Amino acid sequence: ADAKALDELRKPKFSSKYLIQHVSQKLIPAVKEWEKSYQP
Amino acid sequence: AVSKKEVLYFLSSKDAESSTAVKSYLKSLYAGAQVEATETDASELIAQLEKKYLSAQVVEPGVHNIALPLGESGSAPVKRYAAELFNLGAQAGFECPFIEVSKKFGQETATSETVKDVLNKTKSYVSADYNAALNEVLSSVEAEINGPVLFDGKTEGFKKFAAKAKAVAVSRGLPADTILAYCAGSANEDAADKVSKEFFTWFESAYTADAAAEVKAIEAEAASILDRHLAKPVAQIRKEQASAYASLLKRAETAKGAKWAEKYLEDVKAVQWFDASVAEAPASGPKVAA
Amino acid sequence: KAIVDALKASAGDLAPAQAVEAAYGLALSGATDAEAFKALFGVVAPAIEKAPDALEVSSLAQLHVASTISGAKLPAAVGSFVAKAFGLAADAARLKRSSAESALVADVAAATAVAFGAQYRPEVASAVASYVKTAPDGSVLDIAITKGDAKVLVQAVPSSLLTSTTPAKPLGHVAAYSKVREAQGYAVAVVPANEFEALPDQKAKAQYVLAAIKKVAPSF
Amino acid sequence: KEVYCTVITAEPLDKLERVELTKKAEKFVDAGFKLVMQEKIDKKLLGGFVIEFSDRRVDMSTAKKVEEFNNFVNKLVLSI
Repeated sequence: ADAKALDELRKPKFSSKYLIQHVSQKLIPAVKEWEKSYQP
Repeated sequence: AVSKKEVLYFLSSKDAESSTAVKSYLKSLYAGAQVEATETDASELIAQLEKKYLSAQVVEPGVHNIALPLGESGSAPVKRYAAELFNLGAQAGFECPFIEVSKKFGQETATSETVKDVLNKTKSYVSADYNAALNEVLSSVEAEINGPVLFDGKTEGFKKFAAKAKAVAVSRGLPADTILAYCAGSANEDAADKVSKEFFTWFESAYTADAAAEVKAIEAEAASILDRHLAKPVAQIRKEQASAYASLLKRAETAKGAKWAEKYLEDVKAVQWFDASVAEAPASGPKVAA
Repeated sequence: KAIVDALKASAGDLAPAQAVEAAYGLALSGATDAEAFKALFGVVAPAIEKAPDALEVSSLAQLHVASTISGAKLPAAVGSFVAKAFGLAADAARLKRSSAESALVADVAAATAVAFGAQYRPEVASAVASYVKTAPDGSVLDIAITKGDAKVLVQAVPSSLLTSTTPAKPLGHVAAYSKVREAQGYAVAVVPANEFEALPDQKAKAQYVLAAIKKVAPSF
Repeated sequence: KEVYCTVITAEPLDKLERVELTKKAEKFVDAGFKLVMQEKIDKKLLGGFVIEFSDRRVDMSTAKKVEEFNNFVNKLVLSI
């Protein structure tokens, strides 16, 4: 409860980092399969 | 958990919520777990795209831990701020900014054969009053050639352009002869360090003046945001900022099960812990376990 | 050996991060006094068991270099964990590659493909993709060749791992990486880029790499 | 029983770079027709080949791949 930590309190809070991660978890498997199925 | 390509980007990184992901992974390898094989796959397009989206998970918390030097006097808080962004980009895997934008020029214009095409495929990365100032020099040199200047160097018409393209660069304020003699090297290291110590006084005057120009825009944005806000009545401000706090909690509370939104509401509950911990002992601050 | 005389006696005056850098720089310089390495690892290895996460992974990789070159063994839970952490810190230095080390590895992998016989452009590009076998610790080796049971590894060291003076010999950190890869079953032929990119043509660059492999492992 | 065609590449071809090229181009004609060739150089292409059959064109260049890659990535992140 109270008196949390230091390494829990050192993180910047409302940074993105998990929109970038959520895009990177939905862009990378969806573009790894695009390059293995590609003919012009 | 991590997919091991995150945890390799977070090894030399220094921020908090990544190093507690590394310390939790380094404790798991110590407890008899085997390390995943690093995939030697996903050829050049997917490999350089994962670097784009893994370095931005190192840059994005790192930018938020760098205090801006707003309203400060001196050049040392700007040389602190810029050096914190140098050391942040190095933790995210970037090289020197001189090395990284020169890589961006040769990547955009590997197949530019004319100097008017290299001035229009590297248009986004050059200052526009410098890119235009190289178009009066390209149009002046085009008069004595009356043929398109090629991106050769051995062509005499390129040396007629580079006789006057260098004439702008010194007039812009940047010593082009100390830049060009740095990246060419020298024979003896004694006179290679006379050009190294004159490149790095340009470069330190280069990275400061655009870290300072990035600060003076935030100083002028915050002063125009505040002076737009001091003109309001206090009741308008209290309900304008209560709707924006409500609509942005609501955007993170509709998205349920998503990783970013459940981490968003753990930050709201940790902001409220900071206000509740200061409210218990306000001359000491928040309570840390120590 | 006045320096290693102080290190076997005063290794309680060191933090565990300072004793790793003490043992590593001895093993890089060829120190055989294993009673010093018993002293230096007696600071580190008790600290790793109570906190495995207290040392940074770049210093755990410096310990696996120090415990394999000098050969002084570690505790059974530590010495395998420090062996796993060499696979991490060599992979993280591969992901964050300098793009002159990327352009040199792909230049050496081209010059080691034409050395092994590849007369055409579509023959090298399927060969350099076959050299990227994975290490026994999970790492990635860029140029790994196998003939039966004999393995050679080719190492390229650009300028960042070269000494900044005029003879320009590589630093001790690359013999660190080679002597760990040799203890996994490889023969490391170092290719320094002050010498490799001094060559004028690609076939001369193949005459540099093939001379480098046969002076290390003559079976290839 | 021929097909007149033109291959535009970024570099002049090898003896094996040609032999692998026809075998992939042989399934773009609907027969066992011998596409004869024509050879051209265009360094504006970033390697690969583009084959123009004088009624249709197949662009298997990389400089069309790395722009059709970006058009798919920039379309996909505008959803995510």
